[PDB]
Amino acid sequence: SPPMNDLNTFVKDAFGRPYIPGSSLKGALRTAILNDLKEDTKENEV
RNA sequence: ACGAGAACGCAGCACCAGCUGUCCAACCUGAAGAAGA
Repeated sequence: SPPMNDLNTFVKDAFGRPYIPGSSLKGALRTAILNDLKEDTKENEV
């Protein structure tokens, strides 16, 4: 009951195929492996 | 009316022949197009 004012399209490559882009799964895995601390983020060799 | 007069230290001759400004080296490292209530 709020109309279709805006539509956020899924990310696609040049040919129009949908695909999960880079760094998406990387962040989804960082949000798990980074369970210890918020400090070691960039220099973290993990 | 001078130990003097006359007399080019001159002629020909390529500073030239051979020789890679070359060898080794990732423009690389980390990053959720995402979240109120």
